[PDB]
Amino acid sequence: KPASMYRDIDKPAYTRREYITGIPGSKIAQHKMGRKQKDADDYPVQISLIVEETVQLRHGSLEASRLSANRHLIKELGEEGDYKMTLRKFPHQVLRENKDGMRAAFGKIVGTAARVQAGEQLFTAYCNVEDAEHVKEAFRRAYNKITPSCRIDSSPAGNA
Amino acid sequence: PSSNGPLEGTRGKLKNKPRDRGTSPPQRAVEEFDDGEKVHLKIDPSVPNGRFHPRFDGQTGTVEGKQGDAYKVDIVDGGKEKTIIVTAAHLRRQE
Amino acid sequence: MHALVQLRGEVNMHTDIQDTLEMLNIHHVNHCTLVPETDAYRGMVAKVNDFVAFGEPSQETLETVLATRAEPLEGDADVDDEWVAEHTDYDDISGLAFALLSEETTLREQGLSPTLRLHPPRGGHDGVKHPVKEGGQLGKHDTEGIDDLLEAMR
Amino acid sequence: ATGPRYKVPMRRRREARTDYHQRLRLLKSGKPRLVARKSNKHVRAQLVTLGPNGDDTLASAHSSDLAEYGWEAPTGNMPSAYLTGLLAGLRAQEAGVEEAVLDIGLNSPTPGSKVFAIQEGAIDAGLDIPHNDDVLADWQRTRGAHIAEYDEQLEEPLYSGDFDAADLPEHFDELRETLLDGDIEL
Amino acid sequence: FHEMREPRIEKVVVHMGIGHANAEDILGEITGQMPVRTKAKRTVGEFDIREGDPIGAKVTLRDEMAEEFLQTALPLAELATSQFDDTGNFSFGLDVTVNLVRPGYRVAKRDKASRSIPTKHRLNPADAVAFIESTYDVEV
RNA sequence: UUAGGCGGCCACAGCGGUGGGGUUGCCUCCCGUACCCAUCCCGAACACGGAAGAUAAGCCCACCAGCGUUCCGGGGAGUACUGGAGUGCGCGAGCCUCUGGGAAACCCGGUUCGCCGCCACC
RNA sequence: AGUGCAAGAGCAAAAGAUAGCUUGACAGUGUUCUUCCCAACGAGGAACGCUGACGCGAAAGCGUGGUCUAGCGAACCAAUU
RNA sequence: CCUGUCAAACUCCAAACUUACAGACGCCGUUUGACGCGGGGAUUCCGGUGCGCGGGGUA
Ligand SMILES: [Cl-]
Ligand SMILES: [Cl-]
Ligand SMILES: [Mg+2]
Ligand SMILES: [Mg+2]
Ligand SMILES: [Mg+2]
Ligand SMILES: [Mg+2]
Ligand SMILES: [Mg+2]
Ligand SMILES: [Mg+2]
Ligand SMILES: [Mg+2]
Ligand SMILES: [Mg+2]
Ligand SMILES: [Mg+2]
Ligand code: NA
Ligand code: NA
Ligand code: NA
Ligand code: NA
Ligand code: NA
Ligand code: NA
Repeated sequence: KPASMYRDIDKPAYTRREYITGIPGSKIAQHKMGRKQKDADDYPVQISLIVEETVQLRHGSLEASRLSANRHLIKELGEEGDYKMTLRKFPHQVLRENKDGMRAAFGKIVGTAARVQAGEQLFTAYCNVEDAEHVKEAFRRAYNKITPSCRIDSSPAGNA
Repeated sequence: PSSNGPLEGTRGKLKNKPRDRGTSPPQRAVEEFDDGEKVHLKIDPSVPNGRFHPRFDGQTGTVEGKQGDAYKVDIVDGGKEKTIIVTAAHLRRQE
Repeated sequence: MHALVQLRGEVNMHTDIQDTLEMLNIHHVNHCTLVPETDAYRGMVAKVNDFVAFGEPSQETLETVLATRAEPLEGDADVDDEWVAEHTDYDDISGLAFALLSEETTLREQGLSPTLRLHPPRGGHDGVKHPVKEGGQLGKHDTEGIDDLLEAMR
Repeated sequence: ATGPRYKVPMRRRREARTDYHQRLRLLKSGKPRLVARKSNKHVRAQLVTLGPNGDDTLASAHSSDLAEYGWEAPTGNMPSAYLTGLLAGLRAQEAGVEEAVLDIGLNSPTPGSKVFAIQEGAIDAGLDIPHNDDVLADWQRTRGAHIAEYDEQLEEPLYSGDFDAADLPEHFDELRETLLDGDIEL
Repeated sequence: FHEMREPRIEKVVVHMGIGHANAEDILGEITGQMPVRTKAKRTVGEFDIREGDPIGAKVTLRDEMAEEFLQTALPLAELATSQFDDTGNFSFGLDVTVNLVRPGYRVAKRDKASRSIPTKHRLNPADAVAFIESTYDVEV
């Protein structure tokens, strides 16, 4: 189903699992990638992917983009390159679908999504000044798999 | 409302902030008011008896005599005059 | 002491906003009233802020308007120096006006209608869809801003 | 103590000095409380009323200010208790106080105990206080008969300081006699 | 200072935690006063479902009654370190427990203005071993 | 208040900690069970009787801020949110301007180790 | 923690626990709120009195069933006091 | 210890705002009698739209 059915944040926050049952599991494989044993401060360059519009990103989307990003780094820096990227958001918002007409229309649980406020950083990578262009290219691919337009903002790094 | 009992929708107003928990000081449960005195009506979450219907929490009536130990306070619900049986424990002098 | 001029009609305005304008003695578009600068009054004009034009007028200006648009509590009688003198606690318009701005008295206490029914602004006004800081004619004005308006509605 | 949500008992409950559930039942009579308290060497009796900022003591008596009338004996026993209550009752009567309810604080309602004694004396001073005669000690034990008969099993004076040998419950009669007189300086 | 600080025996409780008694007879003779039935709480699979019901007995001794029991009880045991409480108490054995504390302990046992005893004024295993050890026997 | 009793507010009073204080005064601990009374067993407690001793507890006095709490400064912040108005912007979601209000977290620095009432009392 | 049962709420020298005693889960008649916000409407419910008779307690006092909000039924007719 | 996120049926916090009563100003009433009381007569109990806040629903 299209994200057009879920990308907006207008329904109430629906997260209380003590009242919701049958919630599908998340497809997000992992939130922390690269060398997770190392610290983010051990890196001179910090680049984040900032969402420009407030929206809801379905878990299949977070995974689809997270994957296509890290996969690029792995390919450019090796399965053990010196970097660490983080998907900081989690899909707490439960999604329904009314699948009778509008009678007893409260939908059934079909998925989950993360609510991101515009300006927030969805992804954050940490690398060495040399790999900065790869991490930028990884993000250029990641934002092509989520609803909003984004900014690839570089934080610690005045090595231009 | 899914039901229409008296304590419906009172979760907030009839509950105490954790710190005000426990038995209340006796001083105000024994206060004496004189006919004509304006008093504020607020149920004390810790005192079971002498209460009035929650809807009236917030009203400011006028004492007009008593009944037993409880006081009879006159109030105006919207445009309707009502007399409320309530003990001092749930009353404070206006001003 | 501020001069209040209603610039937007009643149709669609909140009832509680209309009721205020009424308590301030204004019941028609282009009607003006002189209000003291007190806490109670400030609350009122703040509430009317989007349908009115207010500000402190200069002594002269007030005079021009009192001459031109003031009226007795009843009747046509032109409120001029002579009228002022024979009916008020002052000698002439300037005297009355000074008392109004200094907030020592009101148009009622002197037997005058609380409302100055002005004339449409000659040359037009700056629009009733925007405030003064945006080129509109709504909201608070400069003493010079208010005067230009009052004078055009002379 | 632990966090913002932690509940701290009222000060006088922390100090384990006031039973508030009882204080409430007590204040309900709308009368003045006849506060009867004890000490190892002394016994106190106060007549308290409610006040805007705290209780008001209208009249009181302490076993120590008993000697001021002749009492040459110890001050932490039944005869001492009765008398201290009587004196307070008299001062109370003087102050314009007529009725009262017995507040024995954290003490136990044990029959014949000293608080009840404090209550009897106070009652005898002409003060109206809800009571129960058969919860009071028998006249003699009030006089101090039990102590004399204990000194009887002597072999060693029950009293160190020199105040009689076989003791004198009479001194009690003599002191009560004194208080009951209408010339005494209250 | 020392006097109102030197240890003393408050009570020696002797009990038998059977499970359903006929043993009360021995505790009475071994101590010098009546025992006390011991009910249990919660239901147990060990056919011990009955909430309130005889399961054990105990005797709380104070003063001489307590010493005169120790002048024979203690001997029948080999006191050790680990066997000591943090407050300076200890239990050996038929159970025999000995409660040790300093003078004004009534402060925390009375009704009026009661108060818990300041740790500084609380007893210690060391000070405990000492006190007792200094009375017809050896430590560890 | 050279140590007490009854309270009000009910943590600004809690938690933890340091120093000081009592020969016939006070409170205690303390000493002791013939009695009133008492322990489903224990004068432990409760109750009663009492001063040989003590200031080690408690308590009272002086003080410490590490934790908890109260209030204040500076910063976060006139940010977030928001009552009134708009032929302002935006495909839209939504945003902006004017007017009237206005946080929360957190950081840094102060404050807080109770205040007050009645009574009795070298 | 416990407090019979939803959920939310109340409670610590207790509203919980243990023990003991007791039948106020009493008769009669009301005031007030609720049912039905405002704003009329029955049964039902509750709060709070009084009269009478009682229980417990030293006493103040508490007991108009269960800590609070669900557990309820007209006229006609029958049986019953 | 450090590090990454949330809540219609969470809350150590906490608005704007709504709301009881009272005072003040304003406006109103005392020949236009308000506020209130008693009585006669209704109509009405298919509503719709914009804006703000919503709940459901891909819409
Ligand atoms: Cl009510
Ligand atoms: Cl006492
Ligand atoms: Mg709510
Ligand atoms: Mg006219
Ligand atoms: Mg023209
Ligand atoms: Mg125009
Ligand atoms: Mg010392
Ligand atoms: Mg009840
Ligand atoms: Mg039929
Ligand atoms: Mg029948
Ligand atoms: Mg509302
Ligand atoms: Na169907
Ligand atoms: Na995109
Ligand atoms: Na409370
Ligand atoms: Na038994
Ligand atoms: Na001391
Ligand atoms: Na009814």
